Amino acid sequence: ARLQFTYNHIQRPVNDMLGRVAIAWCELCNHELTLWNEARKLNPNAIASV
Amino acid sequence: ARLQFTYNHIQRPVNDMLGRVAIAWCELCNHELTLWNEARKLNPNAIASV
Ligand SMILES: *[C@@H]1O[C@H](CO)[C@@H](O[C@@H]2O[C@H](CO)[C@@H](O)[C@H](O)[C@H]2NC(C)=O)[C@H](O)[C@H]1NC(C)=O
Ligand SMILES: *[C@@H]1O[C@H](CO)[C@@H](O[C@@H]2O[C@H](CO)[C@@H](O)[C@H](O)[C@H]2NC(C)=O)[C@H](O)[C@H]1NC(C)=O
Repeated sequence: ARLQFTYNHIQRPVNDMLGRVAIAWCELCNHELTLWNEARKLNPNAIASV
Repeated sequence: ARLQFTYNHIQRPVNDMLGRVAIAWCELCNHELTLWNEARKLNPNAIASV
């Protein structure tokens, strides 16, 4: 709990590694939400039921 | 083949593990089938061709 962010040489690789993961999830969400929000415009009964 | 489902303490963790995998696949299929079925309603020639 004390030793976590105190080592720049350990944390620098991690910020880049996890930062890329966070960005990947954002790109998937924007892609999926766009398709889902267009489908609900056409058939809200099916999308709501699912 | 004789031992498989005989040890409850081994099988209980497995049912809880694989049950989640099966549920995850069901959720993906319902999501994908719904989008695919709406696209098919709009352009059957493209969806059938692929
Ligand atoms: C990352 O988190 C650490 C805490 O783990 C932050 O470091 C503290 O910063 C304050 C303000 O200068 C100091 O008073 C503390 O002594 C620091 N704590 C330790 C354990 O070093 C740090 O500011 C954060 N980094 C960024 C860029 O936000
Ligand atoms: C899970 O599979 C096992 C078989 O591996 C089932 O256990 C058998 O149950 C019948 C009915 O009580 C017994 O006659 C057998 O002797 C049992 N076999 C063994 C090797 O123990 C079990 O019934 C299945 N689980 C469920 C929910 O029914």
